[PDB]
Amino acid sequence: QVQLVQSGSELKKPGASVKVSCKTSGYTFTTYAMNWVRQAPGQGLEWMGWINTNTGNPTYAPGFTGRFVFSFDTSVSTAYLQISSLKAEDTAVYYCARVYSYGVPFDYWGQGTLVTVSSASTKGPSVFPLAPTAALGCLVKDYFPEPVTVSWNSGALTSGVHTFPAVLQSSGLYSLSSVVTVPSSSLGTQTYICNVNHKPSNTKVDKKVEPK
Amino acid sequence: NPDPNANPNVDPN
Amino acid sequence: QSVLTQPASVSGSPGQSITISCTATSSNVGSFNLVSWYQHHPGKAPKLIIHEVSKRPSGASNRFSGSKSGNTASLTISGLQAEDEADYYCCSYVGSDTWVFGGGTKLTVLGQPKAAPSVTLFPPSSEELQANKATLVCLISDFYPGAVTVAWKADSSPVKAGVETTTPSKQSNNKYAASSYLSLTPEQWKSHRSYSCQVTHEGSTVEKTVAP
Repeated sequence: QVQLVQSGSELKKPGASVKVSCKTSGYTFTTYAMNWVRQAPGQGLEWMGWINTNTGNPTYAPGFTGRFVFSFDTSVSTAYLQISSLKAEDTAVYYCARVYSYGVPFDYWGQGTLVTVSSASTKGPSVFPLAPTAALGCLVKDYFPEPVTVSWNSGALTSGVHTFPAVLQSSGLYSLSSVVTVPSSSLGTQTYICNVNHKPSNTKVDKKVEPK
Repeated sequence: NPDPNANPNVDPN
Repeated sequence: QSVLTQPASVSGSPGQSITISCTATSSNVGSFNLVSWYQHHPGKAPKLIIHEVSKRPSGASNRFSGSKSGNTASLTISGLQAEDEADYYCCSYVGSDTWVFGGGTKLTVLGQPKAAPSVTLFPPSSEELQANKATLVCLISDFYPGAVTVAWKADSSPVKAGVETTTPSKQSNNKYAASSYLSLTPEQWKSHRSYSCQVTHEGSTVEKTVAP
């Protein structure tokens, strides 16, 4: 079984470096070229280049010249992608992909490595109530980085819940909302609490949402 | 173009 | 400005067949017989489904076929199914051991009736106002297809400043949802007679208003 397994997600500051790995198994590593492909948010795949695993020579596409390095280590059948002078617009998923032949390129793909570049620093959320079949929710404001998970009444309230994905503001910080639809007659009897969890900041918030 | 059965991952000398 | 031109989007209803074109804009494709296609589901590695214009690898269903007429390569999917909803990319060798991807095509499978959005608008919470901040939260849910635009109004004038809007994302029930935020100072919030959130969907509009 041919397998390309990439390293995990990265979070970097502008001006920093990053090195992504692509470990292979299930074929003779030096028989086939290793290619790299980038997908920025809301964009297509872009071929970045390849490295010749017989000779070691790398070939870079225009636009990936200057600060990108393809390499490999034959003792562990792993290829690498190094990027310097990182900037926000380098935020993308980076894939390795094998080329079997001119007729059969990119037959096997790594699962991708997300590299996020942001100038923002870790910050826990400010949770505010969205007071109220009535709808009520919680506003999870100005946090970084992702992810935030939200539950209601410690998970005892599931039907009619939707946690929206977050917006990335100009400040680099994330915000999201969670809303639940409940019967009007329940207000003033049932207590409603959103449980916000922001692991990256070791923060949890239980915010009671009551009528006003 | 090249032979589709050929392999690009070769030494060019 | 890829050298391979694909339509941005195509749609079809379950059971139909659809065609995605891929026209080469330059002679660097040469004989244009090294053309491959990839299916890309979110969160997953791209999958090779056609190579050498028309050859189908083992693993790709026989519902996927590739063809070429002149400098336009075409992917045809027969008996469209819900799980075909994905991004599709054509790809060509472009000489000197380099490759290029087309811009990609988003294939939507219309296996669901159209539904106008439900909109709930929340004013700034008391707590947030007491923290000298103010956020309008416009939550949009249960709409299909998954495309909306949002506009804000302070009384009657439009407001682009301070607006952050998410891209639509699938709900649990399979319909789409999105959110929009308008950031204001407590002064601005109390400065106007009302604020409104205007959601446009398939050419029609639903507007919610809140008042301090």
